[PDB]
Amino acid sequence: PRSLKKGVFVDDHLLEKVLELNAKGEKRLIKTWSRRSTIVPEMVGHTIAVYNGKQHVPVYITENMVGHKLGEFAPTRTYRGHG
Amino acid sequence: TMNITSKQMEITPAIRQHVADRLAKLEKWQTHLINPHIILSKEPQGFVADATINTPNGVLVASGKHEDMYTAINELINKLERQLNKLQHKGEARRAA
Amino acid sequence: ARKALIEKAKRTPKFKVRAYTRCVRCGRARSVYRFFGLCRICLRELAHKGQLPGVRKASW
Amino acid sequence: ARRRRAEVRQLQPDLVYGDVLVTAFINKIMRDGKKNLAARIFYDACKIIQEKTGQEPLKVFKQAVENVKPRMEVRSRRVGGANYQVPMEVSPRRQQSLALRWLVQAANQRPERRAAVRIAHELMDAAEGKGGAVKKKEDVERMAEANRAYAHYRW
Amino acid sequence: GNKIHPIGFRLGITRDWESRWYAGKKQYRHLLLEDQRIRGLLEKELYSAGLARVDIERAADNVAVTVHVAKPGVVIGRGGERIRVLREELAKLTGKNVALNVQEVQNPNLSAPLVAQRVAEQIERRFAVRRAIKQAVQRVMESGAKGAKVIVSGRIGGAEQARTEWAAQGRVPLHTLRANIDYGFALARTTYGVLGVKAYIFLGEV
Amino acid sequence: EQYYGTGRRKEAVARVFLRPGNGKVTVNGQDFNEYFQGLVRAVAALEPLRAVDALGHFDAYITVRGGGKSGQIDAIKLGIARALVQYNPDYRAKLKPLGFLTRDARVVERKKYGKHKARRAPQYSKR
Amino acid sequence: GKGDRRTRRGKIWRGTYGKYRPR
Amino acid sequence: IRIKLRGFDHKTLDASAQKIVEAARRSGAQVSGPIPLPTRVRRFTVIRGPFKHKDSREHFELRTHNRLVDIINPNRKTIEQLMTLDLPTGVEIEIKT
RNA sequence: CAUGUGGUUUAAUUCGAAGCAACGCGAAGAACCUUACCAGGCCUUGACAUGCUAGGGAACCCGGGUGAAAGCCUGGGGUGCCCCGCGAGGGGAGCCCUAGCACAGGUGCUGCAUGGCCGUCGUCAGCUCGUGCCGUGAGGUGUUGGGUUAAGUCCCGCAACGAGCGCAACCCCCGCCGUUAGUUGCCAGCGGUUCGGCCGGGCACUCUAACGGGACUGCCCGCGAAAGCGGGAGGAAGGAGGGGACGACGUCUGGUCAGCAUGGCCCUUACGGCCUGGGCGACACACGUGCUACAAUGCCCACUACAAAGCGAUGCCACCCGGCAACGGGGAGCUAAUCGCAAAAAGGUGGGCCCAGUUCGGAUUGGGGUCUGCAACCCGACCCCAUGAAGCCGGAAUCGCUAGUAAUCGCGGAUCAGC
Ligand SMILES: [Mg+2]
Ligand SMILES: [Mg+2]
Ligand SMILES: [Mg+2]
Ligand SMILES: [Mg+2]
Ligand SMILES: [Mg+2]
Ligand SMILES: [Mg+2]
Ligand SMILES: [Mg+2]
Ligand SMILES: [Mg+2]
Ligand SMILES: [Mg+2]
Ligand SMILES: [Mg+2]
Ligand SMILES: [Mg+2]
Ligand SMILES: [Mg+2]
Ligand SMILES: [Mg+2]
Ligand SMILES: [Mg+2]
Ligand SMILES: [Mg+2]
Ligand SMILES: [Mg+2]
Ligand SMILES: [Mg+2]
Ligand SMILES: [Mg+2]
Ligand SMILES: [Mg+2]
Ligand SMILES: [Mg+2]
Ligand SMILES: [Mg+2]
Ligand SMILES: [Mg+2]
Ligand SMILES: [Mg+2]
Ligand SMILES: [Mg+2]
Ligand SMILES: [Mg+2]
Ligand SMILES: [Mg+2]
Ligand SMILES: [Mg+2]
Ligand SMILES: [Mg+2]
Ligand SMILES: [Mg+2]
Ligand SMILES: [Mg+2]
Ligand SMILES: [Mg+2]
Ligand SMILES: [Mg+2]
Ligand SMILES: [Mg+2]
Ligand SMILES: [Mg+2]
Ligand SMILES: [Mg+2]
Ligand SMILES: [Mg+2]
Ligand SMILES: [Mg+2]
Ligand SMILES: [Mg+2]
Ligand SMILES: [Mg+2]
Ligand SMILES: [Mg+2]
Ligand SMILES: [Mg+2]
Ligand SMILES: [Mg+2]
Ligand SMILES: [Mg+2]
Ligand SMILES: [Mg+2]
Ligand SMILES: [Mg+2]
Ligand SMILES: [Mg+2]
Ligand SMILES: [Mg+2]
Ligand SMILES: [Mg+2]
Ligand SMILES: [Mg+2]
Ligand SMILES: [Mg+2]
Ligand SMILES: [Mg+2]
Ligand SMILES: [Mg+2]
Ligand SMILES: [Mg+2]
Ligand SMILES: [Mg+2]
Ligand SMILES: [Zn+2]
Repeated sequence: PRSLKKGVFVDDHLLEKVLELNAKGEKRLIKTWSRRSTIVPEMVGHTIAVYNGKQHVPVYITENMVGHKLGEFAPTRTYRGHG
Repeated sequence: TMNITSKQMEITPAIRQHVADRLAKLEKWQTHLINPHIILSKEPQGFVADATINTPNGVLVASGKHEDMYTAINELINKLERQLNKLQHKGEARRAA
Repeated sequence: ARKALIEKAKRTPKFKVRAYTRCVRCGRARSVYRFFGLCRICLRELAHKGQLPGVRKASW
Repeated sequence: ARRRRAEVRQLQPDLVYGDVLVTAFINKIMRDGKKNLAARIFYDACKIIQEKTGQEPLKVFKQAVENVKPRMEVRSRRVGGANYQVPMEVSPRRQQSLALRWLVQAANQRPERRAAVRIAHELMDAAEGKGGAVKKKEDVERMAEANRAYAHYRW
Repeated sequence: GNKIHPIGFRLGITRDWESRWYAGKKQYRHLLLEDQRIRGLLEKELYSAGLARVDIERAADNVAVTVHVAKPGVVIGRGGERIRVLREELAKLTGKNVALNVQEVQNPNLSAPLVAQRVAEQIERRFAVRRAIKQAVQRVMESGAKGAKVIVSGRIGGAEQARTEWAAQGRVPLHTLRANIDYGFALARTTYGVLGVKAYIFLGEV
Repeated sequence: EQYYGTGRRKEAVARVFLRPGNGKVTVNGQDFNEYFQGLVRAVAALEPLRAVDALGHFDAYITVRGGGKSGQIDAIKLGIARALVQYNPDYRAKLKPLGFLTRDARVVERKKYGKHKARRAPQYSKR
Repeated sequence: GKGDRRTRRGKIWRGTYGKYRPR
Repeated sequence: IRIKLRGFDHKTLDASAQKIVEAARRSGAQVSGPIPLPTRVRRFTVIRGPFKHKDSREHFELRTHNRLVDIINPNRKTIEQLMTLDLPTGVEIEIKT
C-alpha cells in the first residue's frame, strides 16, 4: 500500500479540524475534499461530508472502518444496471 | 454477431434496430453473414451507409449516399444484395463445357 | 487551452511530480524527447532541414 | 512460385550416420527450433531399436521409409461442376517428404510416454509393414486405385 | 504525400548541416534552442536581405553565425551600422560571444530557398500564378542551373477548389544522392489562406 | 611451431591454434568435449581435418568469443579449415568442394518497422 | 509458467526477483 | 600525456587527430597513434505522419565517434605549440595525464 | 487475462481515426499533472504578446489570517543612475504593482475553404513532353510490335527522332581482404604469474572505426542476329551477393484546423483563465490486436555454460550487511572499449513429477509487507502466505511466413517519479 516506514496519512487541513471538534466535543458536518485521507480512530462517531466529484456525501464513521481511505464511502460512479 | 458505428453523428436505438431489420433482406440467400459491419456518416451532401460483411464465399463492401439517411441505408442494401447474389451464383456459370 | 497550457508548463510546480515535458517548439504535451526539447514531429522537421547536428537519417 | 521451379534444399549429413535422409527425419521431430533436443530423441530411439530389436537402427529406418513412401496419391482438381479425386504418382522427392511427415505424426499419436520411445516403436512397426504411418500410406494408395477411373484427367 | 525531403536526404552526402557543432548529452537541448531562437530573430529581420542560409558554429560559450544572402548591404547597415546593432540585439539573446559574419550569394536565382520566396512573394502581389512559376523555372535556367522545378499548392488565383500547379525543366533527379539539388520553401499568405511554394534546383552531380 | 586461421559465423569468431601432436583439442583453456558437452552438433566443429586425413596428427589450442555455442562450433570448422590451407596450400581441392573453405554470410536479418520481426507481418482483418 | 509470478521461469518474464528468483 | 577527441562528425574527428598526431611527432617526441574508439549510438525513431499511421516511422541517428591519442615521451616543446593548435567547429577536445 | 473500439451506463465516462489503408491507431508512459471532460470554489488587461495613459515605487526576498487549493485579506527590509545630491529635495528609464483602454486568449467550427506532413494503390513499370507524322475532331503514333529483364531492362524492328519524371546507379549495414590505428581492448611466444592478461612485454591475433580493394556475365563452353540465357572454373562472395535507405504522373473530395502553420465562421466576468475533486479506467453485451496456457519434444529445485546492441553524474550502482523477499542501511568504481546495469534464456549435467484439471494452468479472492510519490478509495508497479478459475488444442470463418526466414528463447532502448 502506502509504505509503513512513512506515516499513516491525513491532509493536516482535515486532521486539525477533526481535533478542533475534540476540544469542544463533536459533532459537525465536515464538508471535505479529502478522499486522499485515512480514517482515524479520532474520526469515529463523526459524519464527514466526502466529495465524490459532484456531491459532498454524508458519511457516518464507525469502529470497523479505520484502515480505509475517505473516498471509499463516497463512491464515484452511478450505475443502476444495464438495460 | 452484428455491429454498427455512427460516425460523428448521434443516433437512437430505434434507428439502429431498423438497420438490423434492413440487413435482414440479405438473409434470404441463406449463407452466413459473418460479423456484418455498418457505418453511418453525414457528408455535406447527405448521409452515407457503409457496410463490410464476410460470407463463406467472399466479402461484401458497399456505399450508399442520399439526402435521406433511410434511403441511403436502402441503397446500401441494394448494392450488397447484388454483390451477394453474384457471389452465390458466379460459380454456376461455368458448369459446362 | 494552448498558450495558456504551454505557459503553465514553463513555470515551476506546486509539487515536484507535475514536471511534464512540453515541446519547446510547438507546445506538444506528448511524445517529447528529453535529449532535444522537441516532440517527434518537430524532431523530424529540423533534422530534415539540417538544423540538427550529427542527426542524420539512419540506414542499416 | 510462378517463374522457375524451386531448388531442393541440401541437408548436412548427420554427425553420427552421415545420412542425408536421417537429417530430414530429425528436423521433422524438431519443434520450436530446439534441434539438439530433437537430435537427442532420434538417437535415443535408435538406442531402443537396437536393444529391443537386435540390429542396425539405421537399416530399420530406411525400411520404415521405403514402407511408408506412397507411390500413387490423389490431387483434387475440379472438372466441370464437380471436384474430382484425381490419381497421380508422387514425385520421388515428395515420397520422402511425406513418408517422413507421416512417420513422426503417426508416432506422436501413441500412448508410450517419452517421445524418445515412440519414434523408435513407430519406426519399428513401420519398418516391417505394420504401423499407423503405413495405415496412412496404405489408405493414400487405395484412394488412388479406386479412382483409377479418372486418370486420363491426369496432368 | 509520398516524397522524401531532398535535403534531409543528402545531409552529409551533397549537403552539409546548417549547424556544425558538438554538444553533450547535458547541453544539446538548450544549445540547439538558442540556434532556433537565434534563427527566428535573424530570419525575421533579414527577410528583406533575401537570406538563404543561417549557419551556426560553436566552441565554448561563443558562436560564429554566418549569414549567406542575396543583397548583403541591407544586412551590413549604414556603412557598418546595422551589422553590429545586430551583434548587439544578438548577444542580448545569446548572452555569450555572438560573433556575427556575412556572406554574399553570387546568384540568388541559383539558390533554391530564394527563388521560392520570390515567387511566393509574387502571388501575394495578386500575380498570375501559372505565369509566375513559368518564369521562376525560366529565370533559374537562364541563371545556368542543370535543372529546375517550382511547385505551388492551395487556392491558386483565389479559387475555392484547392488546386496544385507546377512546372519544371531540364533534369531534377530526386532519387540520385550524388546529384546536388537545392531545395527551399516559402509559405505565402493571401486574404483567403496559405499557398505552398516549393523550389527545386538541381545544380550538379559529383 | 603453429598454424592459424580466423573463423567467423554470425557474431561468433574462432581463433584456432594447431600444433602437430596426439590430436587433442582445447577451447578457451577448457577441454573441447567438456565445453560442448551434450551438443551433437559438435563433432563437425573438428570436421575439416577429416577431409584431409588429419585427426590425430595435429592438436588444437582454441580461443572463441561471441555468438553462441553453435555458430562458434561453425566458426571453428572454418578456422581449422583455414589453417590447414596455409600449412599446406595443395589442400585447396579436398576442402573447398566440401565448402569448408568458405564462410556462410547468413546472419540475422533486421527487425523492420511495421512488422513483428524481420518478416512476420502483423495479423489484420478485412471483416 | 511464464506468467505464474511464483516461479523461476516466471520472475524472468515479469522482469523481477523474489524468493523464487533471488540475485 | 594524452588527448581525447569527441565530436559528431568523422571527417573532422579523423582530420584533427591526424594533425595532433603530426603536431607532437614532428615536435618531439613519441606519439601512440590516433586510436579509433567504438562509437556510442543515440538513435531516434519517430512516426512519419502527424496523426495515426502507426507503421510508417522515420529512422534517425546521432553518431558520436570516439578518438584517443598519446604523446608518449612528452617534451614540452610540443606542449607549448599545442596551445597554438587549429581545431574545427564540430569537435571537442579532452586532455589529462 | 492485457489493450483498442462498438455500444450501453453516466454529473462527465474529452476528442479524432472507419473495409483493404480505423480498432496495443494520434497516446515513445492518464493517480495529481497531463487533460481538451463533469461537479464545485474562484480570476476579468487576464497564464502569455506588443502597447498607449494616471496612482505607487520600481526592480526583489520573507512570513501572517481564511481557504481543499485557487483566491480574497497581507506584516515586512533597500531602485541603481545622471541629477541641485554637503541638505530639504523633485525628474527619469530597464523591472514589478494598481486602474484604464487597445488587445490577448479559445484542443470552439469547417481536412468540403487551406500549407505542411503521412497512409494508399505500389517498388507496382509505369506517367508524360518536344517536334515531326496520321485524324474535320476527341485523339493516335512514340510508349505497339519479335526477344529479354527485377524493371518503359536491354536488344532487334518501326513515321518517327529525341527528351523528362520513374527503373537502375551513386548513400548505409552485413559478407571477404588490405592499409592506417594500439588503450579503457587483444595475448600467440619469454619472464615473472600475489594465482585476476594480475605485471613485465608486445599489436601478432581478436577487436575497434576509418580508408581503399573486390564481382564486371570478366573467363570458358554452348545457345544466340543481338540483348541475353544455360552451364563449368577461379573466388569470401556470381549473375541483383543477403538486408536497408529511397516511393513516378497521379488516385482515394484518403488522414490531420487536436503538432503546427492557416482563410472564414464563431465565444468575450467567458466557448477565455486558475484550482480541489471526479472522469478519461463506467460494464447486460458485440468486435480487432495481442499475452499466458491447456502440457512429458513437458513442469519444478540445483548446479554448468555461449550473445548482441544499447543505456547509465538528484544516473548506473559493484561488494558488505539486516531481510523468506520486495526492499532497506552502509559503501567502492565510472563524465565510462576502464566502472555498472549483467543474470542472458532457450541450452548443458543432475535430480523430483508419472498422464491426473495434475508438481499442468496461473485468473480470481482473503491477508501481510516493499518502493515511487504532497497523495496510490476511486486507480500504481512489486514481494510473500493463502486461494488455485476458465481451460483436455478451439464452429463458421481466417492471419503470417520462401532461409538464417517461419517457429521458438531471452536482452536493451525510447517515453518515464512510478506505471
Ligand atoms: Mg469508403
Ligand atoms: Mg448482376
Ligand atoms: Mg495554438
Ligand atoms: Mg510524470
Ligand atoms: Mg511529455
Ligand atoms: Mg497421419
Ligand atoms: Mg563488426
Ligand atoms: Mg558431447
Ligand atoms: Mg530475432
Ligand atoms: Mg504452476
Ligand atoms: Mg512457452
Ligand atoms: Mg502496430
Ligand atoms: Mg462513448
Ligand atoms: Mg474535431
Ligand atoms: Mg491498419
Ligand atoms: Mg499507456
Ligand atoms: Mg486528470
Ligand atoms: Mg484540469
Ligand atoms: Mg483532403
Ligand atoms: Mg474527419
Ligand atoms: Mg492536405
Ligand atoms: Mg505529338
Ligand atoms: Mg477516324
Ligand atoms: Mg492536321
Ligand atoms: Mg496526343
Ligand atoms: Mg504508357
Ligand atoms: Mg499512348
Ligand atoms: Mg515490347
Ligand atoms: Mg522493379
Ligand atoms: Mg529507361
Ligand atoms: Mg519503339
Ligand atoms: Mg596492423
Ligand atoms: Mg544469366
Ligand atoms: Mg533506386
Ligand atoms: Mg473527406
Ligand atoms: Mg489548430
Ligand atoms: Mg481555423
Ligand atoms: Mg473579410
Ligand atoms: Mg484538475
Ligand atoms: Mg481522475
Ligand atoms: Mg483512452
Ligand atoms: Mg496483449
Ligand atoms: Mg483444481
Ligand atoms: Mg496445480
Ligand atoms: Mg492508484
Ligand atoms: Mg473444465
Ligand atoms: Mg491430459
Ligand atoms: Mg491450433
Ligand atoms: Mg502449441
Ligand atoms: Mg475452416
Ligand atoms: Mg518473397
Ligand atoms: Mg525485453
Ligand atoms: Mg531505460
Ligand atoms: Mg520507467
Ligand atoms: Zn513539437
